[PDB]
Amino acid sequence: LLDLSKFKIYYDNNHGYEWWDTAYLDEKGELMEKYDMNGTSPAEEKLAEDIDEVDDDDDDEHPSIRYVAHPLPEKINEAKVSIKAYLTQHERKRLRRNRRKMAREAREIKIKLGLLPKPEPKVKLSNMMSVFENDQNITDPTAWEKVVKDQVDLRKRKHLEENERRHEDAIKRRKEAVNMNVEKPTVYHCKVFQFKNLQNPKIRFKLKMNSKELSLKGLCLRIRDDGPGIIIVVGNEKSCKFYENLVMKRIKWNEDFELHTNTGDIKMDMHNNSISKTWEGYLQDCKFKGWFMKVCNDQDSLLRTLGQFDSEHFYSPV
Amino acid sequence: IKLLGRSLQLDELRDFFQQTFSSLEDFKISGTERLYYKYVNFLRYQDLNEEAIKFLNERCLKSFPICHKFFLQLGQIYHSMGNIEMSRETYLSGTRLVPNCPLLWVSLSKIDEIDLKNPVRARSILDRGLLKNPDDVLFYIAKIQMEIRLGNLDQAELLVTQALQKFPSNALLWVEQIKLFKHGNKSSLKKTIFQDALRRTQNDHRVLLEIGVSFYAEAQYETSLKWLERALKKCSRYGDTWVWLFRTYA
Amino acid sequence: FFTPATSELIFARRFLINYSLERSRKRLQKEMERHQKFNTRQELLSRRTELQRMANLELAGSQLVSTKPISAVSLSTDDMVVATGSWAGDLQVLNSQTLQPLTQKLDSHVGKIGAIDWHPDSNNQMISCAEDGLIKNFQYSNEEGGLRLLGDLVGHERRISDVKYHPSGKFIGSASHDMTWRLWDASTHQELLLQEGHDKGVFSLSFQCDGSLVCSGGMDSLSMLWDIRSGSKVMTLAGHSKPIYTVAWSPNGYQVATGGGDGIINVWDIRKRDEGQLNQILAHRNIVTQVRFSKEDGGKKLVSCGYDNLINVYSSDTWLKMGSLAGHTDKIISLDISNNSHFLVSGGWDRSIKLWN
Amino acid sequence: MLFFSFFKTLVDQEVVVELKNDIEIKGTLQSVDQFLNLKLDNISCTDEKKYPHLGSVRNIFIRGSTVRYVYLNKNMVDTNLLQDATRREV
Amino acid sequence: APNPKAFPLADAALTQQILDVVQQAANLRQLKKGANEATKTLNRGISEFIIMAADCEPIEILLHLPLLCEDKNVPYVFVPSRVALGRACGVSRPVIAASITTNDASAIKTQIYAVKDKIETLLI
Amino acid sequence: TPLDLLKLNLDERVYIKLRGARTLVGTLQAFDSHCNIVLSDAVETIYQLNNEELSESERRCEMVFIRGDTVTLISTP
Amino acid sequence: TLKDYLNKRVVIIKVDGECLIASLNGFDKNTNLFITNVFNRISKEFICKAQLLRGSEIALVGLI
Repeated sequence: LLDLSKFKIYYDNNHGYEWWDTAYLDEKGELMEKYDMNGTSPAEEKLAEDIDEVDDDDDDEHPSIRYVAHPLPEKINEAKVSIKAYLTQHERKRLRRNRRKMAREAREIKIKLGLLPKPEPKVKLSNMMSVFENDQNITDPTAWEKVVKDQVDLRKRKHLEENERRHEDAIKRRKEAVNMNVEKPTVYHCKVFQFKNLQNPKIRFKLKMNSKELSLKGLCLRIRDDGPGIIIVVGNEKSCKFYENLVMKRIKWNEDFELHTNTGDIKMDMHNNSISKTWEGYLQDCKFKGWFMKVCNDQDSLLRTLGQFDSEHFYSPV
Repeated sequence: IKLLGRSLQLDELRDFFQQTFSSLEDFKISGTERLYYKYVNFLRYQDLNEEAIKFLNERCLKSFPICHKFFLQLGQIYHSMGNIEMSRETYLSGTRLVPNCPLLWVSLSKIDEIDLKNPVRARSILDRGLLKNPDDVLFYIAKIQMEIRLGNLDQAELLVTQALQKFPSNALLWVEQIKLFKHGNKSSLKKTIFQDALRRTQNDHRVLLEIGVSFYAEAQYETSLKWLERALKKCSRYGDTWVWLFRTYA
Repeated sequence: FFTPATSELIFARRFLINYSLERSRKRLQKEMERHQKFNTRQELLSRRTELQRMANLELAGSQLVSTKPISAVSLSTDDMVVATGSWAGDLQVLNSQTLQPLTQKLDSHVGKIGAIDWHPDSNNQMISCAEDGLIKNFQYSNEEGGLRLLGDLVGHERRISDVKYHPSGKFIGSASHDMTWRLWDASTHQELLLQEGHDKGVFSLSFQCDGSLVCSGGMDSLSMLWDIRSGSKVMTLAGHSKPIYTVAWSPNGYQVATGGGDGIINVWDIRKRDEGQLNQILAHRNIVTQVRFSKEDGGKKLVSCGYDNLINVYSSDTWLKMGSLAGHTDKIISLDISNNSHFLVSGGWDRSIKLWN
Repeated sequence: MLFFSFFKTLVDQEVVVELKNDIEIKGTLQSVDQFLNLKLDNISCTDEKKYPHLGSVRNIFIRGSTVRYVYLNKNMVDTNLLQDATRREV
Repeated sequence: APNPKAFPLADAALTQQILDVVQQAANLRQLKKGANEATKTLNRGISEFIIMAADCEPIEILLHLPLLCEDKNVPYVFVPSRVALGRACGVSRPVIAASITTNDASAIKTQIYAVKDKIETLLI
Repeated sequence: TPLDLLKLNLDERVYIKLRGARTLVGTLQAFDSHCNIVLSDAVETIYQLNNEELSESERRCEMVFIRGDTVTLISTP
Repeated sequence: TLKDYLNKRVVIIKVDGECLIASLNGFDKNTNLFITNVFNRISKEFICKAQLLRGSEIALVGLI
């Protein structure tokens, strides 16, 4: 039976009357006939509602031939991106000068109509020898040195501490911030690629992790593991670009690699394998809920999978 | 071979070549080997008799080398003895076999434009060549040259600009641009352009030479001489510069 | 909603309906006949052959034209000469197969040429638009010289994108960066329509070859199929995301095909009342500039050029990249196909016209 | 056949497997069969006390009945496809 | 409302992007502001892409630049706001024309290229 | 029929009880003829009586496969 | 499958508790292991020269 099946398949191969490598052409007649019947007019859906009717010199009544329409022009909801107004160098300087000045003034007041802190003398190892406000400066030489060096360290340490604090707070913000930002995406750039092979782990890993990083809605489908396959990547433009770069410049799909298994570590020489960008467009809506890498046993299956997002077309048989 | 040529001893040269040939049979998978020698042999043959080459080309080039230079040589030979269509065919074949060689494409273009008077075909060919390999600036340069050769100068300029955008450093493009400028459409934005070229090409040997030539054309001769000297300093091994210098001196 | 009227339109509208209807009926009959006499094998084979031919087209002749780039390339009805508008405001014409000029006409338009169309009555009185902001009919003579203009037609305010001739020959539709698309009276050179149906300009038109339906492709991505007779629409904007820079029908009224800025050519309007796309096609990496078909005269074959430096061809049943056409060096802004044969003439930013054979 | 298929689809996967008798082992899944057995390559440590008394055992064969879970992450497993499959079946 | 002849006008996001690019170029000295400077750039060939102001009144004083670009095959937009453009450039005074110039070794080459591509897309 | 009935609460939160006093809460993403379950966004709660006093042990796992031998009850919380 | 495990020493752990080092010489579809040269893992106690281990008992098997 198996042999028979094989034979049949072979027969089909040589000359297919319709085959799904390239989606079938042939137009069915029965359907057309049915459509015609439905129409009942010898014309089409568009014209059918003039329905064999004639008034005066051919005219109609159900849809009027007198009036000119001026229908409602649907205004698209444009996303108000409040503009990054920039500053001149001079402007920036002025801003810096004034805020800082104000701060200084405050400090002065909050230390002269205030005495809320005190201002000490900023020693260093070059001052050291010349400061006398703090005592012991020759009296206790090494004590003095310790004090001054210590002070310096504190200053430096304080600076470093401040930096650390900043780092911490930024980190704290960022996690929260990402979570907060569930902004409504207006338009999605997409790029769909296809590759002859990817029996390498590394490439697959790259595809995964990068996608995860970049909120990259999409997938990577393929046939029979070793066989050819497609990537569809979608998101913000920059991310897409990055992905493309990774695909084309960073990765070498013509590299020789190793497969690690229980039986033995298999060398895979693939000079034949290559990669091409098919599409690089803008999709009206991104129906890809995440990045759903897959494999399929067959082409039909792959097609079906693709059409789970109501979009087969991304694939290109060659 | 060179020595022989200098001396001029035809039969002797032939004998030498024959001797070399016998030895040659051991040299399988040798670097810059027969491919070089065979070209030289062809040239020698051409220096006297044309047809006799062709058989060798048919035989030897086909087997081991499969190299563009041979095709070019063949084309040249054909040109020398008329047979234009045949030459064109040969060129086409070469292109089909080796897409990645601008020279062949250029030759084809020339044949299209100069020999028969249909530039459009030549242009098309050039375009095709360019498409086949956008790695090389050479194709672009060739195209520019072709454009220059015919009346159309704006187009040429545009092409040059495009080339620059794609590969800014390539001295030949700069040279072409300079040449275009020298035509005297602007006769201005000239010095600035030259400066720009110099900057981009890090005072490229050839750019300097081109500048000198332009100045020569304009007939400001001391300046031209200076430019030529500069070019020489940058790299004396290059030729046309010397010629230009000589001309200036004259 | 907001419905006044005019008398000229009324006079014409009835005629349009009659003409459209009869022709439509004929087309339907033809279609019926086709299904009745076709077979799985031979037709399929023929199609395959055609596809192969399309694929193995290569760039025959690239003839330069103009200072600025070549907005429009339009092959005559006769299919003998091609007309090539450049951005300068000049519309040279070339004997297609050799591709050598007849004349130049800079003093025609001052602005950027839009589209050129040829008149479908073989009597060659081509129309052309511009950003200039006026269309011009040109009685073309092979012998006399080149072109003589017949009439100018000031209707739009802003710059025009595209004119077409309604397959009758009695009307010329023109769409512009103004909000409207406007159908003209071929004889008297006076307007009738003005569909204020888009929030931004109508960037492209396309009549259906039966003569019933005109798709106005807008800069909004609102492709509106207007029954001209009715002033009533059977639309989907749900095709495109960026602007619809072109639209064109499979001559078999069966299909509309809108080419986009998004690049995705959307081919829709079908017997299917649900109006779903048999497919969307991924046309060009950058944007799509022109979309064409060619079943007048031969078989139906989608062909499009883009701002990607590639023309390409699609099977009108499958919708697939049947073959890329490397040939241009730079952007390709327009294109036409030889009615009878395999012989594309396309132009653009390379500032040349180019043939494919 | 759904579940088997799913298992197969997870070929070459570092996954933790908790058994009935307090044995938690990590490993790279290789072979999958009708009764849902797991052969794991490169056995690594998960916990200190629960992980059994092994060391040089780099390849194992887990009996399908004795597994409690097969501890996947949220980036290592199918879901609504499985649901669809279930729906299709009776 | 913006001028019809100022074409192609950008869109909002696109405009923003372009201004960002301009700013970057300004910091890196890879930009030139001003109609005349834009013209100069065009003449040279150094112009990667030209940015004009739609809200230039009287618009005419730009509307050679587009022509020049067309004849040199440099992409170009108008943005809407000349004030904004000026600010981007780094000039309090309101500016109409700027040119992001060419330089292979820019950090911002890639970014610039993106913007150029976008501009080209607009043109038709 | 019972299997069919469980097709309603797919892709929503569920409450699953196993043998050995192991409460599993997540969202139902899979089942079949033998009732093998795959939970996403899950969290395990292990009741374990030791030293004559009650003590729960929480194992947090963002996904988990469950074999049908262990399963007792499926419901919603 | 236990076809790679035949003619090789293997570490086999049961459901109840014990762990056995021995040479696997036969398997079937029900996981009944035919074993030779039997030994215990922890105790190092020689049970016998040959035995059969029922598939219900096998919790884990390991190649070594």
